[PDB]
Amino acid sequence: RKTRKESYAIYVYKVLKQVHPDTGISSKAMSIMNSFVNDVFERIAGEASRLAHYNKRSTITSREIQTAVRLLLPGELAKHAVSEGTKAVTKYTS
Amino acid sequence: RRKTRKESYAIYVYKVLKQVHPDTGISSKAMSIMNSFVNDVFERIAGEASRLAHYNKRSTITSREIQTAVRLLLPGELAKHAVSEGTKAVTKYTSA
Amino acid sequence: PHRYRPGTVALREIRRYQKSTELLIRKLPFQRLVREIAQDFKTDLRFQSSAVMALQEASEAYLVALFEDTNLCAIHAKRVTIMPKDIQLARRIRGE
Amino acid sequence: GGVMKPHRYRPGTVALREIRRYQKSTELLIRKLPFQRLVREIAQDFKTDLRFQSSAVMALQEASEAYLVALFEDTNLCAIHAKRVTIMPKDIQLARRIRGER
Amino acid sequence: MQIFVKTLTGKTITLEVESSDTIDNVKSKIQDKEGIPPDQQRLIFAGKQLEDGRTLSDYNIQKESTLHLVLRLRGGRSSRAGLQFPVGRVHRLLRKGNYAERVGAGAPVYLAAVLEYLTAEILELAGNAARDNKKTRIIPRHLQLAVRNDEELNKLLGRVTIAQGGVLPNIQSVLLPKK
Amino acid sequence: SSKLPPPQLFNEACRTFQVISDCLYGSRSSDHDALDCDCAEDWRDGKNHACGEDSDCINRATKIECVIGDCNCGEGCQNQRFQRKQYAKVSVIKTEKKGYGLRADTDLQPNDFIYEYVGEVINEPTFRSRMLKYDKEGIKHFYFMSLTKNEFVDATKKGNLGRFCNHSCNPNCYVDKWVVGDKLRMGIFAARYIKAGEELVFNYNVDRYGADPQPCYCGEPNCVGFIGGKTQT
Amino acid sequence: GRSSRAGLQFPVGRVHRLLRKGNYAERVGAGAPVYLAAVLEYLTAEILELAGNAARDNKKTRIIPRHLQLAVRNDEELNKLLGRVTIAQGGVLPNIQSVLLPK
Amino acid sequence: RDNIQGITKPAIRRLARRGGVKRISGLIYEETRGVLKVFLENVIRDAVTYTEHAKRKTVTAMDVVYALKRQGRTLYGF
Amino acid sequence: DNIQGITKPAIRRLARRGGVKRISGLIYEETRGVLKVFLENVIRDAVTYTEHAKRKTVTAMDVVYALKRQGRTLYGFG
DNA sequence: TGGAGAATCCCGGTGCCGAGGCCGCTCAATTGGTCGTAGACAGCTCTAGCACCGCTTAAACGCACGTACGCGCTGTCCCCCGCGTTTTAACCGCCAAGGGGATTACTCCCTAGTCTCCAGGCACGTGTCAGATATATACATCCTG
DNA sequence: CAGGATGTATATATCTGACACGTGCCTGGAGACTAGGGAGTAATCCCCTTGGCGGTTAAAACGCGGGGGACAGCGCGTACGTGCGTTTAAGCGGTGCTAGAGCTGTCTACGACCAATTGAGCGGCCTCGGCACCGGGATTCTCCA
Ligand SMILES: [Zn+2]
Ligand SMILES: [Zn+2]
Ligand SMILES: [Zn+2]
Repeated sequence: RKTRKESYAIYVYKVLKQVHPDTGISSKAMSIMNSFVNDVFERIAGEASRLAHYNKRSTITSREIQTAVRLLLPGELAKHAVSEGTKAVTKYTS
Repeated sequence: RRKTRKESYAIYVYKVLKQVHPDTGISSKAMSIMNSFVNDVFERIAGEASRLAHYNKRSTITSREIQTAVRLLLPGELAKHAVSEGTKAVTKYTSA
Repeated sequence: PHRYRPGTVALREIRRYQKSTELLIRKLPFQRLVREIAQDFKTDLRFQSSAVMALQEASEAYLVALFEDTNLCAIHAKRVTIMPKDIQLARRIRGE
Repeated sequence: GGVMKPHRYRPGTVALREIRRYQKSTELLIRKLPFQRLVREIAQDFKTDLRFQSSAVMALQEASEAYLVALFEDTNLCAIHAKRVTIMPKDIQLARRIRGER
Repeated sequence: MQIFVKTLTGKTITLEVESSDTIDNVKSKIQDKEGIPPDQQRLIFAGKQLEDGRTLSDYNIQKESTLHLVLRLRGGRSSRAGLQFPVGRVHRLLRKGNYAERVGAGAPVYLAAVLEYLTAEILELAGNAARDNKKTRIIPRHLQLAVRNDEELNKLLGRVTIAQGGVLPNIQSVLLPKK
Repeated sequence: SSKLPPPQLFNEACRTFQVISDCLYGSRSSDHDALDCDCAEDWRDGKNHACGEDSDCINRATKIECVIGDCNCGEGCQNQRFQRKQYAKVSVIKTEKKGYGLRADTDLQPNDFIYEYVGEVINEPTFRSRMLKYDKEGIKHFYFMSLTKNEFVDATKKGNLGRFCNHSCNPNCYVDKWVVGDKLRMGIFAARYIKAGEELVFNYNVDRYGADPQPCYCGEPNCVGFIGGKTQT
Repeated sequence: GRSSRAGLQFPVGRVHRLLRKGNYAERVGAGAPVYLAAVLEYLTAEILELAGNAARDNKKTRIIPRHLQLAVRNDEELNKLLGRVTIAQGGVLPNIQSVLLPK
Repeated sequence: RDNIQGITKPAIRRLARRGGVKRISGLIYEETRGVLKVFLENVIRDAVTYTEHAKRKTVTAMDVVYALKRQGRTLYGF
Repeated sequence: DNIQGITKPAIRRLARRGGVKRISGLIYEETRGVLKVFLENVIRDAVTYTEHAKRKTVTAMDVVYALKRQGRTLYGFG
C-alpha cells in the first residue's frame, strides 16, 4: 500500500562498503548522493542525446557516452572515467 | 545538379519582416542570426516542455506543457503576450 | 570591566558559524515571508515542510555566496566593511 | 621662421575618442591571421594535423572578442568602484573570481 | 499631459491623458480619434508592450512621450491558424527531435505562435533601431541594439553573443572630465 | 592681473591684414562625424545652456563640437561656439618690449572659451615658400604655427585678433585642438583666474629654424632667457 | 545478472530502462548503460571515498552532509564539475581572508 | 504585510559572519532584504508555475528543486 | 610562441570597446593568460566533437555547440 | 609579558531514534526468439583548405616627453561593535479536523503508423542598387632658355 | 621673365558585390482511416498540512560608551597616454594542389519488440549503537596593566 519509489540507495551503500570498510552513511547524505547520481545521469544522458542529434544519429552507443563523459568531466576525472568505461565494456563484451 | 536540400526559417522570418515593415530589408548574416535565435528559443521551449512531461510522469507534450514552458521562459509582459497569441492561435485553429 | 576589541568577536563568530551547519534564518518568520510572497500568485497555497526547508537552504546558500563575493570586493577596495554598492557591484558582475 | 608646435591633447581625450569610435563600430579588433595561428597552436596539443574551416576561426574570434570585451566591462566597473580609473591585474582576477571561472 | 501615439504608417496623433489613466483608457482614446478597435491595438513604450490594466504612471510615461502603435493581426495548416511560421515543420521537429513519445495537436500551433511573436518583436525593435540610424537594411548591429536596449529581451538573451554586433554605447559617468 | 595696462586696432597697432571669421583656408581635415547626441537641454529661452559649457555633455568632453541644427538640442547647444563666436573680450595693448598684447577687457572665469586662432592653412612646400618669401622680405614677426604635423597655419595675411600674443614661460592661457565641421581647428582657453587688463600670453613651444630669437621678456626665475621648444630645428 | 558480468555495482538494467524511457534516443546501444553505470560508479566512489576520509578526520564513522561538502569542495575537479551545485546542510569551508586576521 | 522584517538584523549578521564579513554597514540589512525579496520572488514564481501545471494545490519540494534547477542553482537532498 | 601575436594595441582596442580609460602595463600578460584558458577550453571541446564525428576539420557548428555547452551560445553560424 | 578571564575544547555518561538488516512480495529485469531499419564501410566526386608568392601599406613598435593619477600619510569624526538589560516571539510538544495527493476503475478520444497525392520550399539564375573606383578637368608648381 | 608639362583637388560615369524576384523540382507535409493506450473523470482513502495552545527561554530589540577604520585632503613621483618616425607582417589578390567532407550503395549486426519467468529490490518492522547533549575540568586565546 505504497507506490514504488526507486532509488540508488543500496548501490551507493555497496560502493561505500567496497571503498570504506568500517563506515556508515546518514539518510540525508544518502538522499544527497541519490539526487547527485540522478543529476549526473541526466547531464550525461542529455549530452549524449544532443550529441547524437547534432551528428544526425538516432542511437546512443558507447561512443556518445564516451564523448559526453570527456566533455563533462574535467581532466584527471575524465581520464579515469574513460578508463573505467572502456574496462567495463571490455569485460561485458567478453 | 543541386547540392543538398537544407531547411531554414529564412523565408518565414522574411515574411514576418514584410508583415511588420514592408519597406525594410535584412542582411544575409542577420537572417542567419535570426535563424539561430528561432532554433534556440525552439530548443529551450521544447527542452522545458520535455522536462515538464518527464517530471509529471507523462508521455505527451500538449499545448498546456508548451504554455507552462512559455510562462517559465519569458520574463513578464513577453510571457503575457505570448500566452495571448498562443491562445488566439490554438482557439482559431481548433475552431475552424 | 574586561572588553574585547571591536573585531575579535567577529572572527570568533566567523569561525563558529563556518564550523557549524544549520539554518541561520528563523524558521517561522521565513515561512511567513514565503507564504506572503506566494499569496500574490495564487490564493490559499499549501506548502510541504520539505519545500520550505529547500527554499531556506537555497536562500541561505545564495546569500552566503553573495556576501562572500561582496567581502572580496570590500577587501579589494582597501576596506574591511561591506557597503550597499559592494552588493550592487557583486550582483552586477554576476549578471542581474 | 621655425615650426611652432602647440600643446597636444590632454591624456584621456584621445582615449575617450577611441571609446566612442569603437563603441559605435562593429569591425573585429583582433588581427585575424595572428589569431588564426594562435588557434592552430592551441589546437596542436590535442590532435596533430588539425584543419579548421574559416567560419570556425571566425566564430572563435567573435566569441573570444565578446568574452574579453565583457570581461573588461566588468573589470572597468570593479576598477571604477575602487576609486581608480586604471584597471590592474587584481581587478581582472577579482572579476573572474566573482564570475565563477576560478 | 500631452502624449503622442505613432502608427507604423508614421501618422502621429496627440492625446491628452493623465498618470492615473489605464492603458485600456488610452486605447479607448485612440479609438475615438483614429477609429482603431482596442482589441487590435498593441502599444509599445521603452521597449515594453503595455498592459491594459496598468496606468501610464506604472510605466513612467511623462509629458511628450511617444508610444508606438502596432496592430495585432486577427485572422495549409499554417493558414488555418493565421500564422506565418510553419506549424507542420514545428510538428515534425517535435516528433523527430526526441522530446517526448507523443506530441499533442495543439502544441505545434501554440509553439509556432510563440516563435512568430518573439521573432516579430525582435524584428520590430531591430527595424526601429535601423530606421532611427537612417539605414534601410537590418544589420547585426541593429539586432544587438534591439536586444540590449529592451530590458525583457536583454534578460531572456543575457548569455548569448550576436555575431558582428558589438556592444551598446555605454560610457561611465566617472570617465568624463570634472567641473 | 593688470600687468599689460589706449587700445590699438588690428589693421600703435600691428601690420595690416584682413579680419576673417569664417573658413577661408588653403584647400581644407578631421573626418570624425559627430552624431546627434541625446543630451537633455534645460533650455527653452536660455535659462541654462543645452550642451553645457562645463556640465556632462558627451560632445564637449572630448573636444568635439556639434554642428548647428542637427544635434537634438537645436540651437541652444553651448557646444556649438566655434560656429557662433561666443568669444571673450580682449583688446590690443601696445608694449615697447612685449610688442602687442591681448589685454583682457572683462574679468575672465577660468577654464572657458577665450578665443580662436584662424588664418590660412597650407602644406609643407608652400609653407617653406611662405617662410622663404617672408624672411627674404624682412619681417621680424613670425606666425608659422602648425595645426597638425603636416599642415600649418598663418595669420599675417588674412587672420584675426589672435595674432597679438607671445611666449611666456609661465602661461596663463593655452591652445588646444578642437574639431568643427570635420575641420581640425585651434582654440585658446584659460586655465587660471584671469583679470581684466593683463595680456593673455601662453607657451608657444617653438622649434625655431633660426639661431637668434628675441629674449623671453617674462622676467621670471622660470624663464631660461629664451623660449624653449622640443627640437633644435 | 548483467551487473555482475560487467563487474559493476550500479544496475545496468535500471540505467538501460531509464535511458529507453527517458526520451534520449529512439534506440539505445547495449554498451551504453554499462559504460554509463561505470562512470556513475567512479564518480560515486570518488565522492564517497573523500567524504569518508573527511569523516575520519572529524572522528566520525557516519558520513553526514558536511563531510560530503568538504569532499566536494576540496577536490578542484569536482568543484569544477559542481560549481553550480549546492549541498543542503553543507555549510562553507573555513576560509578567513588574510586582511581580516589580527596584526 | 510588513512581515519581510521578520528576517531580522542579527540573522542577516549571522549569514554575513558565515560569508566571511567582519563589519557591516547599517544599510546592508535593508539592501539584503530587498535582494532576498527579489530572489525568493523569482524562485517561488517558478515553483508556483510548476505547481499550477501539475494540477496540485501544494508547492512540493520537487517543484522548488526543479525551479532552482532552472536557474542554475540546483539543490541536492529533496 | 604565438600568444604574443595578440599584440598590445589590439588588447588596448579590446579594452576600448569595453569602456576602459587607462590600462596598466601588467594587464597584457593577464589578458593573454585569460585568452589562453578560454581558447583552450573551447578548442578542447571542439576537438572532442570532431574526434566523435570522425572528421578532421573543426566545423563552425562544432564551435557553436562547444560554446553553447559553456553557456556562451553564439548566434549567426547555424 | 603574564595573570586574569572568557571562550572553546576534550572526555566521559546517558538516552534515543534512526541506520541497517531481515521478510514477504511483485513487477521489472533477464533470456530466448523474431525482425527491420540504422549505420558501418568502400567508393566517388568536387569544394575548399592549406601552402606559396608578390605587392602594398596600415598598424605595431620604440623612444621621447610630460602630466595626472595612483598611492602613502595624516587628521577627523562618526558609526558600528561589544555588552548589558529587557522583552517578545520562536519553538517544541500535543491535538484536532479535514483537505487534497495518491491510488483505483473504467472508458474513450486523440495520436502513431500507413497510405495517397501534390504543391510549398529550396537551389539557382536574373535583374537592380549603395558604395568604391578610374577618369575627364580646373588651378597651382616646377622647369628649362 | 616666360608658357608647357606636370602635380592636385573636384566632380563624375562607371564597376563591384550584395540583395530582391522569377524558375523547376522533389520530398515532406497534408488528408484520410484505423487501432490502442494514455489520459480524463468519478470515487475513495488517509497522510500530513493547517490551525491552536501553552510554557520556556533564547534570541532580538534597544541603549550607550568608545575606538578604529572610512573618508577626504595633501603631497609626491613615476608610469602611462600621446605623438612621431621607423619597420614589418597583415591583408589582398592570385595561383596550385589534394585532403577530406559529403553523398550514395549494399549489407549486416544490432537493437526494438514480445512473451514467460523469477529474484532483486522495495516496503514494513525491529533493534542497538553512534551520536546529540551535558557536565566538569583542561587548554587556549585575548587583553590590560
Ligand atoms: Zn550634446
Ligand atoms: Zn549638442
Ligand atoms: Zn621665459
